[PDB]
Amino acid sequence: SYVLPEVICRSCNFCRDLDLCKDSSPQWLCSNCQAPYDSSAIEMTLVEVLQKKLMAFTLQDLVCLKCRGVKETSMPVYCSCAGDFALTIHTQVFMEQIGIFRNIAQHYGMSYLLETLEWLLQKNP
Amino acid sequence: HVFNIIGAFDIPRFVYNSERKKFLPLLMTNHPAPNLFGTPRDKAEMFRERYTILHQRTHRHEFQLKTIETLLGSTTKIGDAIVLGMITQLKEGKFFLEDPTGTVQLDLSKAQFHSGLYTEACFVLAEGWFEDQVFHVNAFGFPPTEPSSTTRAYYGNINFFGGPSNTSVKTSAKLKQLEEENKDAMFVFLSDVWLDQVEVLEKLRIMFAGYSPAPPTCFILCGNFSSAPYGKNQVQALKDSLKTLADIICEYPDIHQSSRFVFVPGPEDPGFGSILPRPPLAESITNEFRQRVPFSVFTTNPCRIQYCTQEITVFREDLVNKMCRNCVRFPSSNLAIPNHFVKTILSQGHLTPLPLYVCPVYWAYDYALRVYPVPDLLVIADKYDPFTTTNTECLCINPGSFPRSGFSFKVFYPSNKTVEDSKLQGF
Ligand SMILES: [Zn+2]
Ligand SMILES: [Zn+2]
Repeated sequence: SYVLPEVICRSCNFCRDLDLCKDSSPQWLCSNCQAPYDSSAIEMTLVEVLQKKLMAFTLQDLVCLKCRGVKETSMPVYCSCAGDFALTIHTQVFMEQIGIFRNIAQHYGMSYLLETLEWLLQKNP
Repeated sequence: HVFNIIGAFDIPRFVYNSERKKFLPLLMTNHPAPNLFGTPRDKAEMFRERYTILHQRTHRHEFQLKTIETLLGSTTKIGDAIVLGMITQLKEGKFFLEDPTGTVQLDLSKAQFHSGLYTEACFVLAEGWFEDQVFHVNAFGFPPTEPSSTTRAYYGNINFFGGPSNTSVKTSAKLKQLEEENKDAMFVFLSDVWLDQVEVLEKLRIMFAGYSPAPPTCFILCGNFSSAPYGKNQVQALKDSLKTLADIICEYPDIHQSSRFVFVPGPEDPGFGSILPRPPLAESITNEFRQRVPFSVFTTNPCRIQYCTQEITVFREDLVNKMCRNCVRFPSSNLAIPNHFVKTILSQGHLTPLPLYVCPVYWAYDYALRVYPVPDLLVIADKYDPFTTTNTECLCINPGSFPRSGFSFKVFYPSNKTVEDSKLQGF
């Protein structure tokens, strides 16, 4: 499953988290009123989620494998030890995110999200 | 071969070899290729290369530099020492100097600065004395800027810029010929072209009408193509806007048939605009426009334009405010901010001489944000006031925000490297 924190219903203003895998009918209805959520909006929010996470990845802290010390400088390739620095936000976990998002897009006709995903994949052979 | 548009992700990657002392093509080395999601090592190389390109360049200008490990080692007070390093603020108000060999606590409380905009992550030549694990700086300066002619003299004719050619275009007597003959060649630069605003569209009309009798070679329209990136639905609003732009361009056949259009996206436009280099607007968004205006290309940001023997680098970013918000201090008012600004960009030989948290960059792709060798024209489209300056043989301009500068824009005649201005506020 995949939930979007507090999506707002443009028809009645009812706010609630939305589970995209568990709350389909291919559409998403508001819980309070039964107005369908604007797929267009969902698509864009998903895209922003990719951005926010792509940003988190780019600015992520780096940890030493020997000591659990967070890197505090920019150039060192190794630690005060001789330990190696490791990602605190993993590539693998990001790809999985893309797999989920790629699925939702394939199933809900979100060509834009497919495009961004595809680019995001093309630039990572 | 006469007019090419080079995207950030197509910039030929070269790796400096401290041994052979030369720049080698990526595949000619054992250096891993770039990917959007890099490794922790890549994140480190980013700043190492930034330091290395400056070091190599600085070592040729000629003073005796000392590395940081040299200082941190010594058991005595080192009275005089000049070090090339990157300024970092590890703690608030606490500055350090870093290089491949190490980091050292800095005492800049009594330091003087040469001209320039000194910011966190800038590489500098720090002169002073060292004692008890602290580097007391007397003067800060930037590594001397090396002009194109000099870089070309040392390295040859490697095509660092990119594009069709496999050799520098500044070495093509043929293109030089064409360049000087086409005296009417002209490039128009605009920024923040908010297509959703009626007044912006009306002024674009006036520009197209006014240019009909003499259509420019190219119109470089820069990013943030919407005054409102909050939206009732962003991507569709942008698509609609482009329809209107296409309609207006088609109403001026003289422009439609002669002028090329280049769209450099801004940090607020659809796509992953907040991480650099950023890709062009999605093709789904521009297909329709490109069908009506075939002479257009939606490129990356930054992007490079090659025209005959001239290199033009274009970058859309509200860079000046970022630099100011991260300054070590305010430069002296005896020199205008754009002059300090340009000295910084060229001296750093990089578009974003700032920390990653300030200017996010795909680690493996930092080399694409390089401004070295120095180009003929550097365009930093910024929301900051427009300006034209000239540093180290390089013309650096900012057309400013079209809707907010009284509808001002810049013109560049390549034939004799002349820059002109226009303002349509009064219409
Ligand atoms: Zn509702
Ligand atoms: Zn460690």
